[PDB]
Amino acid sequence: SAAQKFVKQVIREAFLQDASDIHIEPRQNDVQVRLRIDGALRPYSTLPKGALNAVISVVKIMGGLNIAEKRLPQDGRVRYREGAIDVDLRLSTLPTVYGEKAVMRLLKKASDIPEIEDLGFAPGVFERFKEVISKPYGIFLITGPTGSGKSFTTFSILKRIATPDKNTQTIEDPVEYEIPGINQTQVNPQAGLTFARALRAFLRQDPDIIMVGEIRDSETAKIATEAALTGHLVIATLHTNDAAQAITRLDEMGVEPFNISAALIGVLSQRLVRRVCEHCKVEVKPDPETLRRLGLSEAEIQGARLYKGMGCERCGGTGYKGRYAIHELLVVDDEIRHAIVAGKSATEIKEIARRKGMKTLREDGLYKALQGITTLEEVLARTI
Amino acid sequence: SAAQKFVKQVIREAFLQDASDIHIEPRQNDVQVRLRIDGALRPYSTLPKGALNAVISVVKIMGGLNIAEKRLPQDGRVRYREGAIDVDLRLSTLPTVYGEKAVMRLLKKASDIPEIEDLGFAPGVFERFKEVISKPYGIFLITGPTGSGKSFTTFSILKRIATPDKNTQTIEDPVEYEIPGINQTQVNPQAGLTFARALRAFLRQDPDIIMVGEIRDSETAKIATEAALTGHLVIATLHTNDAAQAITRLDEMGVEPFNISAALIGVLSQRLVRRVCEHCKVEVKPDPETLRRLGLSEAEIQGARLYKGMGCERCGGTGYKGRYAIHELLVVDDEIRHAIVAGKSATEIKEIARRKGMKTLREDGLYKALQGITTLEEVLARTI
Amino acid sequence: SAAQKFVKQVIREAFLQDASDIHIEPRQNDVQVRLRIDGALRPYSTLPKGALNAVISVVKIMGGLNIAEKRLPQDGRVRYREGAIDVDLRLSTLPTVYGEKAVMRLLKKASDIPEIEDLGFAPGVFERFKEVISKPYGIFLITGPTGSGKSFTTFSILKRIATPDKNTQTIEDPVEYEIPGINQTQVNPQAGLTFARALRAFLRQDPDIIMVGEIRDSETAKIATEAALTGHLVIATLHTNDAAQAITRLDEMGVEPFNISAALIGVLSQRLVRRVCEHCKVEVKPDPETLRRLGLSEAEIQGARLYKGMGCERCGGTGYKGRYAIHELLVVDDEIRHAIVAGKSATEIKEIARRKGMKTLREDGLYKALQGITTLEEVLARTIE
Amino acid sequence: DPDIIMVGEIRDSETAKIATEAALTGHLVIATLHTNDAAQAITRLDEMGVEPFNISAALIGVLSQRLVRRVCEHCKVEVKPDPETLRRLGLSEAEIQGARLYKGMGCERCGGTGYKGRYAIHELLVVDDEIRHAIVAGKSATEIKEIARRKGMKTLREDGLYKALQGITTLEEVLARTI
Repeated sequence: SAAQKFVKQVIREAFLQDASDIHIEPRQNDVQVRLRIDGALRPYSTLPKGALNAVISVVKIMGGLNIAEKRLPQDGRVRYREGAIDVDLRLSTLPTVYGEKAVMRLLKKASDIPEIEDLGFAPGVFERFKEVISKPYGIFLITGPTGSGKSFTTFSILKRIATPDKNTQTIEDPVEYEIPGINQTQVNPQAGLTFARALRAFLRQDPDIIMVGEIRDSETAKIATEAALTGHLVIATLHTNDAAQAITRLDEMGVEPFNISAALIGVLSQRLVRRVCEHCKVEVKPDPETLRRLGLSEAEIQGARLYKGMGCERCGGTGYKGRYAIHELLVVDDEIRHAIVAGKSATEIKEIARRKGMKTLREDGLYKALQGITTLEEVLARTI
Repeated sequence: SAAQKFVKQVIREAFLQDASDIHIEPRQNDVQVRLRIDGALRPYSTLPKGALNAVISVVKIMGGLNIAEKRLPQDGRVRYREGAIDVDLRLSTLPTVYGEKAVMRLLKKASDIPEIEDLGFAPGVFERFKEVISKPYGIFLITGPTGSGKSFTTFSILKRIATPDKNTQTIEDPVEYEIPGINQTQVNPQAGLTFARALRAFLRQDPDIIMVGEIRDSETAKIATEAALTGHLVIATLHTNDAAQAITRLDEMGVEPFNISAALIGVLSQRLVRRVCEHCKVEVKPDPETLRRLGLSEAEIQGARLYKGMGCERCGGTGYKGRYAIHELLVVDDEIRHAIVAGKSATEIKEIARRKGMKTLREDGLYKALQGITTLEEVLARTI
Repeated sequence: SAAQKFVKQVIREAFLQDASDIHIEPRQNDVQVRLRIDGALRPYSTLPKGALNAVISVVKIMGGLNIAEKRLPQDGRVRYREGAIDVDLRLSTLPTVYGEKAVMRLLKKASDIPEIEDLGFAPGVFERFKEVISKPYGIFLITGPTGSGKSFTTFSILKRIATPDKNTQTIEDPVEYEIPGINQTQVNPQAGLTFARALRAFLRQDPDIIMVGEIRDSETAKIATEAALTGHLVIATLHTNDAAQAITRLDEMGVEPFNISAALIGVLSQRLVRRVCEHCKVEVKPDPETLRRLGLSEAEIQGARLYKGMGCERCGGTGYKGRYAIHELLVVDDEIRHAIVAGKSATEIKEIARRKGMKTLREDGLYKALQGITTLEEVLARTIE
Repeated sequence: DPDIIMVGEIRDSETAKIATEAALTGHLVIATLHTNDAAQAITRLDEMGVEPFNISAALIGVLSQRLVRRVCEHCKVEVKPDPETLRRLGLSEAEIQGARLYKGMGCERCGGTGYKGRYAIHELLVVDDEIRHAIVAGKSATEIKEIARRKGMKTLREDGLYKALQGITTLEEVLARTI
């Protein structure tokens, strides 16, 4: 039963190695253990096959799960105590043929969230970001997958808006960060505690500020928007292919455009692209046609270079140390506010914003590759 | 558990400041106790995080909830009418990164009862209000905020029809919205006297007029409606914010649609949207697609301009000049009674009245926005 | 021993003949013994009811089932080895008037899983296929009728990404495709662990890759793809007679159409037609009744050729041997994603998809039959007509 | 691991529910359905309380041969079918209008019944995607049968009535078979 302690080491190290998640998972003889370093699970160690049930006992005990329910999966709130952690970690266990799988999404701290600028918001792009989060109320749409960086933006906004004078309350599946000035709540749509339910719970906590981990049901958008419309500042996320689509998407989702318009101040498209570690960065030259389409033109193409995440100790072995986000910012002026209610397509909205000086995910991903931040490997893999 | 010391310094100040809520915040080392006042927080007292947990149990105690269960969210409400303390507390807890937030929402002092014309309903609504009360039987259902809408306005209906010569009674817990000429009941769910039980007497006593302060039981919803079936004037408060919603909800309560449909004669709503300066107004597009999606009369879809303040020494500071009363009257005819059974949507059931000139919150609101008094955004903020 | 020889040798042959499952099907003297060859049971042997008791008991003894109870249903799991075989088995029984029935499922190991390059794509579409499944997140939807070979395709991609280094996680019933080091969840619906409960846990179990070996539970489809909708890499097994239809099927399974337009990277509708056994692959046909029903291209009619499963023993007496998957690949580009975000039907998606290169399921089969793998007759059976 | 699944008698809700689950994973659930009409057999799972997700994934088609008293062909009495009877039934036009009933008057080939023993009325319902929607929606036996029936497809009602309308059976009997 060695993992009664080993797991705690996994959990501890997941924080120390800058992982977002803790995983202890079995093999035929031993158990594969990984930390989600810079967004990807890495081979931390292994532990004895039988020890996997000890692992389970650790993760179940710390979060109050029925220690005996190794027959079906359960989840909870880990009052986790080891090293750097004094965190309600986001616990789950699941029975597997070689012993039950043990997981804790890390409940990271405010210090683990890159700023609303740091993520890579180009001057004009950032100005628009600020226009939105500086309002006393309204909605900010952010969009992409887990690993889109939307979490970083969303909770970096909290770092920039969740103050002592604002009742910040978040809605997250599960809570990813531990931030001051805020009451950050754990959400589970599979249990019926969807973001729509959590949004009602949120409003009953009488907030000034809201963060929403995912807009999925029409209601998650609509009630996050209601919060804005009850005088709150609302920051919320979707999974679309652009900023423009976040508006189009809320219309596609049946989120009444008049509520989108009532609150919407602006929209951020977002994607993480892995960031090349300076201890492994390798210069390579990109293709002119790809580059034309990505927004370079001839002179930049002649001098264009990409930087590859070749691999080093300082990148967790991923080739990249951390990730940066690709950013596209739309401000809802009246041409756009019209576009919201008119049900305009993502192309229509994006092109208006580009006319106004907005850079797209495609142009930004590229620029970051050219800059020495990433490569048109990761960019392309993680962009539109 | 004191804990309560900090909370109590706050129930003192929060009630004294006419706060919207008392916030026991599950923070990193501590617990903030904050005051949401005039729409936003200011901090007042601080507990240790150990005391957070103590308070989570305290508010669960006040509602008779499972106080031992410090990890899972629960709710209810309590009659906090102890002199200086004269606001009900909405009980809610919600689990975060450091334990549940403990909430004592201030269920704002009744602010008693308006004489319904006082609402400032557009003429096509008010005169029809008068028309609805000219047929004093069945259900006259009203929505809106505690202290500025719920029983505030359903009792306004009573004030206009429930004369001393009518057997009129209400159900409240505690009684706050008071009308001379009328009986007002305190519900004692603790005794087993839930609002359903209170209603069982209202039905059994054969009144001319029945009032439900909060339709808060399957049996409450059912009984109020059963009484209405026979023609009792069952005026009732439905703790939601829109007449259109109120028209179909009792079916969700398990109430037979026979009695619901047979019962209704009209449903009202009211809102506080924020006004603008007018003098220092900012032209904002009354976008017709917004307005069309809303289902507004063309008089408002096309016949319009919105105005926003600049935030603005004549507003403020959100760009709006204080609270603006917006109203609705969904007059119920035979076709509406068919719609109740059908379960027509809030937009549709609302749209029907709007197209008759009966300005709904959505029209009376948006109308007022479209007239340049407020913005469609603030009205949509509330006419969601 | 007589009991060991039947079980060990039928199992050894079950795998050699490409069965998916071994069946001992009770009869009043004699029990039909069949192998689920190419997706359907075939005459391996027969067995006496005396052997139902001895052999069904062996299945039960192996499985961990109750060897006496002719009045209750059963299920379990073992590891099996003899001759050329070292592959796990799923064991189950059900009381029968003839003596209790038994099945031993061939729980193919990871070493039995094909590559992404074995999915039959022509150069253009293959390069795109590769580009699609090589992505770090999103769903690659693998679809088709029961008897489609979906677990190979499903696991060929899992395998691509199934390194113990990464948190690869898949739901099995019971576990078969090991590679240890990747999570191999074993459902237990009696406890509450259905495939949906399992995936519910997969989301809560935050692996890098979410896989469903068999979506028997429609909620499993919802959740597996939900994992993609949320940003995980997803590979999963779902019914479809048209890849465009598969996209619509995701919408029908509760997978949000809106997030699908971002999360779906590719769709593949498959089906098995029986391979003409390589040991008796006689050049015959294409047949005019078959051609008429199918709509075969002249390129395929007058150049490409069919074969007849004349008879080769390891075919179970039919002449057909080996599952032949057909691969209708739909690359999910902007037209498809728009059709998806718009919530479009199989027809609407298919038509834009067709214009964008979606050779259909029926057509891919026609081509492949004539490439000398199967018979168009089999192509008829699994599609039209 | 069925290719083909059978129920000797689907006698209850757990059985209907599970039989339908049994079909869901792609197996041919052939079954004794406690019914007298093929289209009725299709709708029935909803009626049984079968969880509808199983119903949607399960149904492919229905077989009938329900017997009618066979008209005594050799003393068959001309009876006009009512073409409205036939239309209302939903038959394929020719089998409405050119159609003619008979009834036996009693005979050396039927005795005091008017019918020459019995006739098995034919039917094949086929559940395509539109029928799938109809089943889940709770559509009637007449509607499901009427649809499958087109293109001259025989049903307990169309074949039945069709043969009734030749003088093999009486529309009456057929209608009793397909009410």
